[PDB]
Formats: sequence, C-alpha cells, structure tokens
Amino acid sequence: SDLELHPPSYPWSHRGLLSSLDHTSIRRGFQVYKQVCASCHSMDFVAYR
Amino acid sequence: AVSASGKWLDGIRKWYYNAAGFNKLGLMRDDTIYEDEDVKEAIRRLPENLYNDRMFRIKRALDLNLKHQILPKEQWTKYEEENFYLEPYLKEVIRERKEREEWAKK
Amino acid sequence: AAATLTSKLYSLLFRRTSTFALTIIVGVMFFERAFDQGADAIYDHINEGKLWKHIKHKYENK
Amino acid sequence: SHTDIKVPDFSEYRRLEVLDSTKSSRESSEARKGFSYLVTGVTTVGVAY
Amino acid sequence: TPMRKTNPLMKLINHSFIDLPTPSNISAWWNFGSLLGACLILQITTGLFLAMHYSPDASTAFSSIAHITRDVNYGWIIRYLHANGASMFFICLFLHIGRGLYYGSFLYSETWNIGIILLLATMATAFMGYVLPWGQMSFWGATVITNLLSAIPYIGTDLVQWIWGGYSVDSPTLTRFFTFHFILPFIIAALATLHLLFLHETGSNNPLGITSHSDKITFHPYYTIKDALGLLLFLLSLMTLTLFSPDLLGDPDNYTLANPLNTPPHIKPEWYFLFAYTILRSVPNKLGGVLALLLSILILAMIPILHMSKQQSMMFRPLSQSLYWLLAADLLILTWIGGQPVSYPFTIIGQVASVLYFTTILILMPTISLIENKMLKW
Amino acid sequence: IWGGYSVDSPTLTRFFTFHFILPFIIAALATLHLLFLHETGSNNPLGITSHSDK
Amino acid sequence: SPDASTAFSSIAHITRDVNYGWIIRYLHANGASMFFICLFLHIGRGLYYGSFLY
Amino acid sequence: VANKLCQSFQTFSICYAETGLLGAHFVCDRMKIDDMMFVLQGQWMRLCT
Amino acid sequence: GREFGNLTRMRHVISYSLSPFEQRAYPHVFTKGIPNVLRRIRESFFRVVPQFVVFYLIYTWGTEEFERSKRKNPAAYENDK
Amino acid sequence: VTRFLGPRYRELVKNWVPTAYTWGAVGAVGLVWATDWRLILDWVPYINGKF
Amino acid sequence: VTRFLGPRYRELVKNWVPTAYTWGAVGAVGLVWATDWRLILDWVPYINGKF
Amino acid sequence: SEAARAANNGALPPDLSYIVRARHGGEDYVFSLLTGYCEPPTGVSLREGLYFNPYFPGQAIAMAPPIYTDVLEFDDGTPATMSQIAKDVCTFLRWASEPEHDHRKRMGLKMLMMMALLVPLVYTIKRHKWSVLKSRKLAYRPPK
Ligand SMILES: CCCCCCCCCCCCCCCCC[C@@H](O)O[C@H](CO[C@H](O)CCCCCCCCCCCCCCC)COP(=O)(O)OCC[N+](C)(C)C
Ligand code: HEC
Ligand code: HEM
Ligand code: HEM
Ligand code: HEM
Repeated sequence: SDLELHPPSYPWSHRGLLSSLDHTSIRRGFQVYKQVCASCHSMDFVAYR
Repeated sequence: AVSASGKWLDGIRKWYYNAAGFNKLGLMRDDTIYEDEDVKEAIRRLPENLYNDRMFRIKRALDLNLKHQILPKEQWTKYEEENFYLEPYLKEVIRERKEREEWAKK
Repeated sequence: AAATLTSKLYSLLFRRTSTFALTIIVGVMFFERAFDQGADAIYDHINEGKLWKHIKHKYENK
Repeated sequence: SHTDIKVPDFSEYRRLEVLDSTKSSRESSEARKGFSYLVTGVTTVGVAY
Repeated sequence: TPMRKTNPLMKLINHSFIDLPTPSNISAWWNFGSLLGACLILQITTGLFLAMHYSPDASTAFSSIAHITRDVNYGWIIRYLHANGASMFFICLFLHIGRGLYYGSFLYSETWNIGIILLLATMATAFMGYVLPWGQMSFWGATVITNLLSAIPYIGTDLVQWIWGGYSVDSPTLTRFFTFHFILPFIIAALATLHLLFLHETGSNNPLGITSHSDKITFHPYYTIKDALGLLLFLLSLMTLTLFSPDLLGDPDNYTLANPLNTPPHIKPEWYFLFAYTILRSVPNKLGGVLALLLSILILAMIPILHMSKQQSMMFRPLSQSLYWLLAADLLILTWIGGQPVSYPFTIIGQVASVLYFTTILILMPTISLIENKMLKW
Repeated sequence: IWGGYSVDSPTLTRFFTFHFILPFIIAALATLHLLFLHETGSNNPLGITSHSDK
Repeated sequence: SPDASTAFSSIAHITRDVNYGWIIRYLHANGASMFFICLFLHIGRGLYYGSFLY
Repeated sequence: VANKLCQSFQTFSICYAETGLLGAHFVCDRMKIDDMMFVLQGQWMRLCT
Repeated sequence: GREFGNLTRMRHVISYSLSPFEQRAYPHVFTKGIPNVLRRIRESFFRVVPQFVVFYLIYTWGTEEFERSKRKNPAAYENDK
Repeated sequence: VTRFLGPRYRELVKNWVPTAYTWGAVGAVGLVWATDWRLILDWVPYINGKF
Repeated sequence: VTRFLGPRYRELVKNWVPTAYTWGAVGAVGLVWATDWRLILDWVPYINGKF
Repeated sequence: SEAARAANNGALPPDLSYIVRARHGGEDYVFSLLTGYCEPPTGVSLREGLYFNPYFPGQAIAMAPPIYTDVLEFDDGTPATMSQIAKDVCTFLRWASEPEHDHRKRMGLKMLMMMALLVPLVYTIKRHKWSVLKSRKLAYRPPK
C-alpha cells in the first residue's frame, strides 16, 4: 500500500559531466561478481571480451 | 445607451487601443485588418494617395519588425489621431455582397 | 600605409576561391589533429588515475 | 526633385577604419573583406571537421 | 539568361528554394518548420542504420538491440540519436503547431489539414516505433493502446485481433509494427511535399498578419543561413541531450524483457503522448474516452471555422494571447498529469484540465475575439 | 559489404534493408524521369514531329 | 524474418501457415521477372525508335 | 537581343581627379531586370578571366 | 504568377542601404541592443509569466496534496485508533 | 568536336589551367584527408594521428 | 451559414433527393457486399453460398 | 528460469546486465538496496523465506543478505568492508549497464568545445548577411 522509500542521492565519482568510472572499482566489483553474485545471477549480454 | 458609463467605454476602448501594439509601429487601425477578398476589393477602390500612404506605412511597420525595433514615442499613432478611411468602402463592398446573396437565395 | 596582416592573408589567398577552398582543407588538415590531441589531453587531465590506459602499469607486459 | 535627395548619415553603423571622408578605401577593403572571409573560412573548417 | 530558368530541375529548385519570395520580417519561430523537414532526414538516416541489425522477432528483438548498443561499433550513438531525435522531432512539431495557431496561419485551410493528417501519420509512426524495442513499457503500451480499438461498438474485437495477428500481442504484431514503422515516414515525406505545394501559391505568413507583398525577399541569401543557424542550434541541443543525459526523456523498465505474465507499476507511455493519455484517464467510459481522444487531435480542424476576429495574429489582440498561454499552461498540466498514478489529487485536476482544454477553445476564444472586435469599434 | 568475413546473418539483414529501401528511391527517380520527359512531349514511331495531331 | 536461421523457416511460414501467402510470394517473385520483361522491352523500343535523343 | 532582354544601354567611366566610376547603365522591362543583370556581371566576369 | 515583377503596385517609396563589408556586424550593442531586448521582455512579462506561475501553484499544491493524503493515510489510521 | 580546335581555345585553356591545378590539389588533398590514407599522410611534418 | 437556407435551396435539395437516396443505396449495398456482411446476406433469397 | 525459481522459493533472480538502468534511481537504488536491512517494525511479520528490505517495493525481498564484512578478499588487498563491497558492485554493474560511458563523456567534451567554437561564428555570419537589411533606411516622397 504505502510507497517504497525513495533512495538518497550519492556523490558518485562518475556523476559529474566530465567524470568517468574508476576502472579499479570495476575490477574489484567484477571480482565480487565472479562468485558472490554469479552463484545465481546471470549476465547474458556480457562476454570475456 | 449609457451616458457617463459610455465615456467609461471610451476610456476602456482607449486603454485597449493602447494595449494593441500597432501604435508602436505607426499603423492606422485599418492597416491591421485581415485582407480577405472583400477587404481586397475594398483596398482596390482606395484613392491613389491614400493607397500609397497605406502601402508605405505597411512597409514601415514590416521594416521596424525586421530589426525588432519600435517607432519613437513622439511618432506613435494617437487614439484621436486616427482616420477610419477604409470603413465606408468596405461597408459598400460588404453591403453589395449581402445584396447579391439576398438576391441569390430567392 | 603598410598592409594589414589580414590583407596580406587576403590578396595572396582569398581573392581566388579555389585557393580559399585549398587553405580551408589544409586548415582542416591541421585543426583535426590539433583539436584531437588537445581535447584528449584535457579529458585525460580531468581524471588522472581513473582511466585504465594509465592504470596499465600495475599489470602489463609480464 | 531630381537633386533634392541625399543619403542620410550611416556613420553609426560603419566600420571604424572607413569612417572618415578622406582616406582611400582601396587599401582598407582587403582588410575589411579579409576579416569576414577569414570568419567564413574558419566556419567551413568546423563544418568540415 | 541564367541556367536556373532553363533546366526543369533547376527550375523547381529555383522555385522552392533559391528565388521564392518570403516576408522579410519572419522570425525565429517559422524556422522550426524547416527544422522538422531536417529532423525527418535524420530520423530516416539514423533509423536506416538501426534496421540493419534489429530483428523483429519477439524472442530476439531485445537481444538484437543489446547487440546494437554493445557489439556493433558506434551503435549506441545511433541508438540515442534516434531515440532522442524523435523527441526533438515532436518538440519542434508542437512548437510548429503552436506557431500556426498563434499567428493565424490556420487560415490556409488546405495546408492546415495536410498538416493535421501528417501529424496523425507521425504519431502512428512514433507509436509503432516505440513498440519496436520490445521492453516492458513497449509491450504494455501496445496492449493498452490496441485495446482501445476494441472500444468500437460492433466491429471491435475482430478488428483488434486483425491488428494483433493473433489473440494477444506477440511476434507477428512486432513484425507488422516494424513494417509499418519502416514505411510510414516516407509517406510523411510525400505529404510534406504536398504540404509545401499548397503552401507556396499564397506565400508564407508574417508575424504582423498584414500582407507582405510590398516587402517580399528572396529565400537564398538570408533564410538559408538563418536556417543554417537554427539547424546548428538544433544539432547542438540534440547532441547535448544525447551525449550527456541520454536517459531522462526516456523511461526505465524498457531495459527489462517484456512479460505477458507480469505487469509493471507506473505503466506510463512516452511523454509526447501523455496529455492525450490523460484524457483516457479522465473519462470513465471506454468509448467515450476513445472519442474524446480522437477529438483531442481532430479538434484542430475546427479552429478555422471558430475564428471570429477580423485579424490574424494574436500579438495585436492581448486578451486572446492570454487565453493562448492559458492553453499552453493547461497542456503542461495534462502533460504532467500523464506521468502520475491515479489518486484523489490527480483525478480531479485531470478532469478539470481536460474540460478546460475543450471549453477554452470551443467557447471562450471566439467570444473574447468578438469582444476584441467590439473594443476596436468595428 | 559482407559485414564480416563471409556471407551471414548481418549481410542478410543488410540486404533486407537496402532491398526494402531502393524501390522507393526508384519511384522518385521515376518522377524525375517523367519530369524530364513531359516538357518535350512523347516520341512517335515515325519519328517526325507530331504537333499537328496531338 | 531476416536472420540466417529464421529466414527460410519464415518463408515456409509464408507459403503454408500464412493465409494466401504463397499467392503473394509467387505474384511477387514472378512479378519481378515480369518487371524485367517490361523493362527490357521498354529499353528496346527506345533503342529502336530513337527515343534516346531525349 | 536573343530572347529580347535589354531595351537600351551603355558602358561608362566617369573618372574624377580623386576616384572615378566604372560601370553600366540600362533600361529594363519590369520582368527582365534580373536577367539583364545576370548577363552584365557575367560579361565583367568574362573579362576578369 | 507571383514573381517579383508580378507583385503589388507601389509608388515612390525610396530606400537606402549599405554593403555588409562597409559596416560592422555588431553596431551599438551595449548602448541600443540590450535596452531593446529589455523593453521586449518587459512587454512580454504580464502577458506570459503569471499563468505559468499558476501552473507552479497547481503543481506544488497537487504534489503536497498527494503526498499529504498518502502519508496521513496511516495517520488517518492513527486518528481511527 | 572539330570546332573546339582553334587558337583562342588554346589561349582560353591556357587561361584556365592554373584553376585546374588548384581544384585538382583541392580534390587530391581532400581525398587523402577524408580517408586518412596512411601512405600519403605520414610523409607530412605533423599529422601523425595514425599509429 | 444562415444564407444557405432559402426558397430556391429547398427546391434544389428536393431536386437532388432521389440522387441522394440512390447513391445511399449504392453505398449501403456496396458496403454489404464488400464486407460479406452476414446479417442481411442471410435474408437474401439466392446469395446463400455461405454456410 | 524455472529451475532458478525452484531453487529460490519461486523467486526469479533478475539478469544484472541492465539492472542499473532498469530500476529507478539507477545504481543509486542498488547500493541502498544492498545496505538497508533493518529488522521488521513491530506490528508486521513475513514468510520465513522473505527478508525485510524497506527500499524494495514489496518491502519483503526474497533475496538473502548477499554481503557482509570479509565475505571476500580483494586481490588489491584493500579491506572488505560491506560498504566498500557494495560500492564496487554498484560501480561494476554501472559499467556492465553502460559500457560506452567513457567514450560518451569524451565525445561530449569534444562537442561542447566544438559547438562553443561554431556558434559565435555562424551567428556572426548571419549578422553579416542580414546587416544590409538591419541597417537599411527608407523614406516617403510624394510628388507634391
Ligand atoms: C542533418 C541534415 C543537414 C546537413 C547538416 C548541415 C550542417 C551545416 C551547418 C553549418 C553552416 C555552414 C554554412 C557556412 C558557410 C559555408 C561556406 C561558404 O559560404 O563558402 C562560400 C564559397 O564556398 C567555398 O568558397 C567553396 C568550397 C570551399 C570548401 C570545399 C570543401 C569540400 C566540400 C565539398 C562537398 C561536396 C558534397 C559531396 C561530398 C564529397 C564563401 O562565399 P563568400 O564568403 O560569400 O565569398 C567568398 C569570396 N571568395 C571565395 C572569392 C573568397
Ligand atoms: C541467490 C541469493 C542472491 C544473492 C547472493 C544476490 N541476489 Fe540479488 N536478488 C536475488 C533474488 C531472489 C531477487 C528478487 C527479489 C524479489 O523478486 O523480490 C534479487 C533482487 C535483486 C535486485 C533488485 C531487483 C528488483 O526487482 O528490485 C538487485 C539490484 C540485485 N538483486 C542485484 C544483486 C546484487 C548487487 C547483489 C550483491 C552481490 C546480489 N544481487 C546478490 C537473489 C540474490
Ligand atoms: C519522423 C520519422 C521517425 C520518428 C519520429 C521515429 C521515432 C522513433 C522512436 C521514438 C523510436 C523508439 C526508440 C527508443 O525509444 O528507443 C524509434 C525506433 C526505431 N526507428 Fe524510428 N522514427 C522515424 C523514422 C524511422 C525511419 C525512416 C526508420 C528507417 C529505418 C526508422 C527505424 C527505426 C528502427 C529500426 C527503430 C527500433 C530500433 C531501436 O530502437 O533500437 N525510424 N524511432
Ligand atoms: C514533419 C512535419 C512538417 C514539416 C517538414 C513541415 C514543413 C513546412 C515548411 C518547410 C514550411 C515553410 C515555412 C516554415 O518553415 O515556417 C511549413 C509551413 C507551414 N506549416 Fe508545416 N510542416 C510540418 C508539419 C506541420 C504541421 C503538423 C502543421 C499544422 C498542424 C503544419 C502547418 C503549417 C502551416 C499552416 C505553414 C504556413 C506557414 C506560414 O503561413 O507562414 N505543418 N511547413
Ligand atoms: C522503373 C523504370 C521506368 C519507368 C517507371 C519508366 C517510365 C516511363 C514512362 C511512363 C514513359 C512514358 C512513355 C511510355 O510509357 O512509353 C517513359 C518514357 C521514356 N523512358 Fe522510361 N521508364 C523506366 C525505365 C527506363 C529505362 C531503363 C530507360 C532507358 C534505358 C528509359 C528511357 C525512356 C525514354 C528514352 C522515354 C521516352 C519515350 C518517348 O519519348 O516516347 N526508361 N518512361
């Protein structure tokens, strides 16, 4: 019935107009994905390329 | 048929007259009227000097509109200044059309 | 009295339209490379350490 | 009449170089034209890129 | 004896472009019309390169777009230029129609009507094209829109199934929509040629509303660079919408696969349709909502009949101008209401906004026009 | 043209699009065709000008 | 359906499961050959009657 | 005279101690004023090369 | 039949002009341009803005009303019990 | 065809040849730049965007 | 709009009435045949190849 | 998907390839989803397989709390705080959902500079072509 709580805005590193993703966080985050996530979740459209 | 309230009508007509922007461009009231075929024939019947004054004031208006400027305040058309030149002719033309139509429906 | 640099730029080039097109294309020939490395140097300048091309050193070439 | 007409002053709009009624325009003309042709020439470069 | 006057192709180009007289005092608003002419090209060219990878099967329509946005080189820019490009197309379109409504350009009734038909064509094109991506909002929007056809009293469901190609929305419907979406824009182009055809034997209108025969000027020297600047600003705003904030005019959920089973919450159609959608939300009856919907766009045809003032442009008639901006504010109201879930505050404001939307231009405008007539003593 | 090292699905889609688009160009060029034709008039089998009996 | 796999099966779908589809496919495929008959004859008369002077 | 353009005209050079005026002078039918120009300037261009 | 020679008759309206090269692209901008844009905007104000302000009012009131009914709904359960 | 031969035609072609050098240079340099030909471009003092 | 009503316009509309009903019959029967409308076609004496 | 539901109390784990762009608020929704796991408020209860995450629209997500401190050890050797982990996850998902992000920002930078250069020039050209009309005078001279 009651609507879900609205998420807070965060100061993400890449939120800026010229800001870009930090690739190390992508690396470590993929390292999290490889087993903590991949045990049940999938990514149909992403390859090892 | 109101008296002093009619003077009030003259007042609101004057204010609305200043609300319309053609005074800013020097135009007479009759320049602004939409030119359908009745108005076309009405303009065709105009005396040459008057027709020339009309065409020139229209060019002055379009030229001011070009550069998005405004006619100087001293030169603005005044509410009492106007001469309603096109009315008699346009009324003759429209009355002739109404006559031809009333004949045509019979 | 002395010719303006714009004039020396003019009569030597602009008066004939084909030379004008020619200097236009050569100007594009330099401007492409200049604008390229310039804007890339800027975009590199905003986020040093974020882009992987400079992150390569932690793991590259054995 | 055929002589009564005269051109209204345009000095307010004129380029600064040619404002006086003394110096010859024949030398300045290459500069005046050269500036604008330089402008169009840069713009063509941008559009081409 | 210039060659333009000799060769027939150079003759027609000498007419439509290089030499035809235009009022000198034409402003920035008329430029939008030409911009529409530009947008269509983009929507073709860009779109033409999306059709080379897109697969209109229901089982692969989504993955193919993933193939475009990812696997294809420079595919994502084409994707976003296309999607945002439709939005810019309808923005220039709305501004164009507003321009035609404001300056009394509707008096060219044939051109007006061709504009209306072309409007309906662009609407159907945008709809079927939005159905193509085959996301959640795409599939659901198709089901909801299609059912409206079911509204028609006798033929109804047979006709609706005739659109679906089946009981329910599925792959054949997607393929059909891909075909019509492919074919319609060129018909929109031929209509546009008719549009300019009717337009040019009278000439373009000017903001003052007075005839400009005294001050006609060739199109090539001036309006080509004026429209070059307008096209440049158009590409500027479009590229800024695409390369910085691609998503905000769009709607998340489309990136999810369509589920015939599961049903998405907010279920909001893409923004240019929203106001019309509110009208469906406004009338409790089905067929009544459908007729109110068709009236929402047809209503434009009745405007010349409803004209009462002895002048064209609103600029000399401030009261009607105020009604006009009331109308624009009202359209903003509906357009905002279309983004919202039904609740007490919204339903009441939507109904009042719709009724006001009909009454302001079927009643108030002609009457205040007559008042403006009496105030000026003729 | 192939979109790859051999004929395959992307090529088939290429040809589906181009084959879908060309005829509509052919119609416009046909309008140009008649446009260059009608300002001179149709030819007759004798080859003699036939303005006398149009 | 323009894919390397589904195209041929879609053709069988047109020839069979689709109503009157085979008539469409054959009026189309033979209509092209008719288009070239009419086209070759159309060029041939131009080569004959000297319509090429236009 | 070919499709009957200019009615009558002449070329002139009214030189002065300080400047001068090269040019042309022609009568026109209302409908031909453009065409009569297109030839004239072209002739100048034809002499420019 | 609406070529420039075919257009409206008009008589002794003399007009003066200048070559683009003879005059600068931005005359009197600071002195004449900005005040002109200002009188234009000043003419535009009351005819345009306030109705949009009314849109802002109906917008904020509708948002506050929906948000009010929604979160006071449990509060409506509170006064209920 | 035969009529085009003639001394004034020779004078005219000689008058228009340099313009042909110019447009030929325009088309040549423009063609190379557009396709970014590696073989011709490298020879240049500064344009080395290609690796 | 008021002008269209009148003493002769009544006569004219009356002159075109038979044509109006006749073309109305044209549109009606033409619609019934183009659509294969079943309802009226069940009633027609011979056109009953429908089952 | 059927086996996935059978393995997960009927719930189907969503594909993560578009999970950032799919949900409202983007990656911002995901981090907040991975963080909040307050124990349920008094006066409400739920199925034993369900877990109370307020940010989830159903407010009773079937997902078990995926992460906590030292679930994992980064090869980088940085500490495995659950906040750091969730941040890295949302970042990698953000990339998985928008691979073209960097190149897009680059072109965007190039285009702004490009348009910033082009606009004054083309507008100046328009001022140039139109100046003859903007400056032109006209007068009216009746014969008498
Ligand atoms: C999305 C659909 C639309 C397409 C997008 C269009 C985007 C364009 C918007 C930008 C505006 C561009 C207009 C700017 C002006 C153009 C330059 C033009 O004015 O140059 C004129 C003349 O043009 C050049 O001189 C000739 C061409 C030079 C450059 C040629 C480069 C190659 C272009 C070939 C393209 C052919 C198309 C096919 C593709 C190969 C100069 O005339 P002018 O200033 O008054 O007098 C000069 C006097 N001179 C010459 C004696 C000095
Ligand atoms: C198998 C245990 C499990 C693990 C571990 C897990 N997920 Fe989930 N996740 C689920 C299930 C099941 C759902 C669906 C919840 C529902 O339908 O109510 C879900 C939902 C989500 C959602 C929200 C989807 C929605 O509809 O709101 C996101 C985002 C997500 N997962 C991503 C992640 C991220 C990031 C992690 C961090 C490693 C993660 N998953 C780990 C099982 C898991
Ligand atoms: C006025 C003309 C057109 C308009 C306004 C228009 C608009 C749209 C819109 C709104 C979408 C939805 C995309 C999205 O939201 O992600 C779309 C998609 C698409 N358009 Fe167009 N379109 C037009 C013409 C064309 C043309 C001529 C083609 C020719 C190929 C085309 C091909 C496509 C294709 C294949 C898609 C789906 C592919 C994808 O979305 O990735 N469109 N178009
Ligand atoms: C893709 C869509 C359209 C295109 C390409 C197009 C094209 C054009 C063009 C090129 C002009 C020349 C004048 C100008 O640009 O201002 C014009 C004028 C006009 N258009 Fe459109 N048009 C489109 C849609 C519409 C619509 C939807 C309407 C009406 C609802 C409309 C009504 C008019 C009218 C009345 C004019 C006359 C302008 C005047 O009188 O000054 N057009 N159109
Ligand atoms: C889609 C393809 C074509 C279409 C729609 C088309 C259409 C037409 C039409 C309708 C005519 C009028 C005279 C007639 O019908 O005989 C005509 C004349 C002509 N066409 Fe075609 N044609 C096509 C292809 C061609 C080809 C391939 C050629 C030459 C190789 C050609 C050259 C000519 C010539 C020379 C005439 C002049 C005939 C005369 O003056 O009597 N056309 N065309």
